[PDB]
Amino acid sequence: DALRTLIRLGSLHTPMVVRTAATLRLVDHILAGARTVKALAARTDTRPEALLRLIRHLVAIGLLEEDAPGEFVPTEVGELLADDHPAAQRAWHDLTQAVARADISFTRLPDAIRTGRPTYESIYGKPFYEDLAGRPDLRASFDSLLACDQDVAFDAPAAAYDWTNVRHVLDVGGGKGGFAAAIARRAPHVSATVLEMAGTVDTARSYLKDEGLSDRVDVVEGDFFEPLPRKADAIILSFVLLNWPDHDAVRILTRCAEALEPGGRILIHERDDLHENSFNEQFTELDLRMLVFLGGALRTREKWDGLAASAGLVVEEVRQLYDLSLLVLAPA
Amino acid sequence: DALRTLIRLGSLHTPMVVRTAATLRLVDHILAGARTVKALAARTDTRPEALLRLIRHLVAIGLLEEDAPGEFVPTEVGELLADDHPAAQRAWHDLTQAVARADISFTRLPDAIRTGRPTYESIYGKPFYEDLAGRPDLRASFDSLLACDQDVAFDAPAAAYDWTNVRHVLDVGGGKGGFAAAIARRAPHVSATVLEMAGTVDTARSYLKDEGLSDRVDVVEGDFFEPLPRKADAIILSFVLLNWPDHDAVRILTRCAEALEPGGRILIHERDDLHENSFNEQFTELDLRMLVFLGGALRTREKWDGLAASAGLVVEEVRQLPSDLSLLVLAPA
Ligand SMILES: Nc1ncnc2c1ncn2[C@@H]1O[C@H](CSCC[C@H](N)c2nnn[nH]2)[C@@H](O)[C@H]1O
Ligand SMILES: Nc1ncnc2c1ncn2[C@@H]1O[C@H](CSCC[C@H](N)c2nnn[nH]2)[C@@H](O)[C@H]1O
Repeated sequence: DALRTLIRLGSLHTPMVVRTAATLRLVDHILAGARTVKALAARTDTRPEALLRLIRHLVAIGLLEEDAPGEFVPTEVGELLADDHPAAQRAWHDLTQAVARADISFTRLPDAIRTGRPTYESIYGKPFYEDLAGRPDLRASFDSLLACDQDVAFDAPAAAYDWTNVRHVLDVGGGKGGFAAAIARRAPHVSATVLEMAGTVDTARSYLKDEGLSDRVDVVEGDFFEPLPRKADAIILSFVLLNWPDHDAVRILTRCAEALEPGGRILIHERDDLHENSFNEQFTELDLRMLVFLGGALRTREKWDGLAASAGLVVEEVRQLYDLSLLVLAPA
Repeated sequence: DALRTLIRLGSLHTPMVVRTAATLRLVDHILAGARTVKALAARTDTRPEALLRLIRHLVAIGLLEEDAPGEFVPTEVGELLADDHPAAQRAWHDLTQAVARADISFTRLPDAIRTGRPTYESIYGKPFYEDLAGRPDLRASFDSLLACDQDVAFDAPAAAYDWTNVRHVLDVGGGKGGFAAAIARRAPHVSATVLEMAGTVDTARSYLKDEGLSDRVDVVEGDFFEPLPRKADAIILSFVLLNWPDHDAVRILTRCAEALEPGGRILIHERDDLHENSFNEQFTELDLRMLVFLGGALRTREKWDGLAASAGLVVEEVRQLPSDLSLLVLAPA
């Protein structure tokens, strides 16, 4: 009934159990033979009696079940925490990796609601990307989480755009380069450049080199708030602007506008929504993460028009493809 | 499908959104006339744009709904966050009160799984009850949270025991006295004493006075690891032993055994799920809280027999209580 539902929604221990079990690679250990609690505790380096208590709640919430007496086995839902599942939900729930670590910022959500400012720095001592610049493991973990998709997640946006009159593509904060590579495979005449931060540029280079695309896709280390390294016919902003508050996003959009060739276009790859369609879990998860990690925000369809106009741009067309959008921006 | 379920179970922002809305008294402000985001931000002292983003997730999870354009209204489930609902779920999710504050100990759950030791102290600087002894606001909201049930939650365990041969009852760690009061109204010949800590003894005394029971129920400040202040025919341990690891629970149980009158009994009011029945959300919520708050634990039916034996006791009988709780009656072995 109504009481049961509210207790479940407000329960902080349940997602922490899911995250703890992910961090211990508990499902992997079961799958690699660790039948009993005794052997599971050995592999995860935990107290048997406490691990049982954890496992009890994992059975209660339907991630593990008991097969034979004392033998715990993942359910269909628990199997998604195997480290080799395509959705990478174990690493995304791993408290040592960048995202689940950043989610501890939600423990201070009232502060963000009162001020509109992110809470990450009050916990970890630096803002999100400064923290990542001083912690190579966090830098690398963040890039690998977002790029867990890379081989196929940019196939759809690359197909949604006519590359016939594109000669060079600049991917501004393009991660490990998977979007650039998707376009390259889709359009052999096109060349590309990825602009990224320290650390990320190295794994982007080796990923692109390992696709056999280093003849087609360059990587430049730099700062997207400074003049861009080069001009281009299509400039990519894929899950970049939501990281930034309005004024920084306009500056980023302004830098991209300065770097368009005649006829060029700015492409935004992001989750958006008509306002009255945005009261959904997918939108809020990303939007509220952006608030507490960085002070960024998801933007409704209506708000893209205004941000575009501040940058001297217009939204020319939107295409729906999670469920993502490709926004095509032209000079106003 | 399976992926959607796991993302929902792992989501940390959803309970923090619930807790934030509880702490801002948001549903209360809506119900007292705040019909816009603008008026709600005024009453909650928050940034309008950020409050809307919070509200968005509250609509997506079914606590709020949009009635008219811009007018957000609690659902049937959201109405349980009204401050005067009998289940007290707003204060139980209020991040300024003791329990939701303590729940932040779950952020370090792997440490407790690795060591078996609570994480509360590493976050707030002192163990649970030392923290509460130095924070009168936290002492008072913890007592008020557990006693939010007071008027009716002890009617069942008091009716599960025959008070015929009982003259005095000692309620060891008995909160604000709600249990002692239930017995008093159940059995007019009975006298009682509540043993509690500083702070709690004062609200226990005024609660009992305000029931008209100060003729029947005394309150004594002290420490139930020391010799108890008095002997009794029935000694109550209601939601006390789960706060403690085995060795500390044996000491408390031993202190009670030393204080029993001839023929006396120890009454344990708690859960007692058979191990095979304990893989359920009620058992695990309380058990995992005790782990990270205090290093205590819920005890299965099987484990009650072991702990009783360590204290020189036997579980004499068990009565399931209607509402799933139990009264366990312990006699000398
Ligand atoms: N000042 C700056 N100059 C250049 N790049 C930056 C930057 N600040 C952040 N970045 C990069 O912006 C990216 C945002 S994550 C999106 C990565 C990639 N575009 C993608 N698309 N879809 N999934 N992943 C991160 O990598 C950051 O390093
Ligand atoms: N050394 C000590 N000496 C005396 N009381 C203590 C104590 N340590 C903790 N307590 C008290 O033990 C209580 C546990 S909460 C249960 C309160 C009451 N028995 C009840 N039953 N059902 N709901 N509430 C708290 O109050 C504490 O102060």
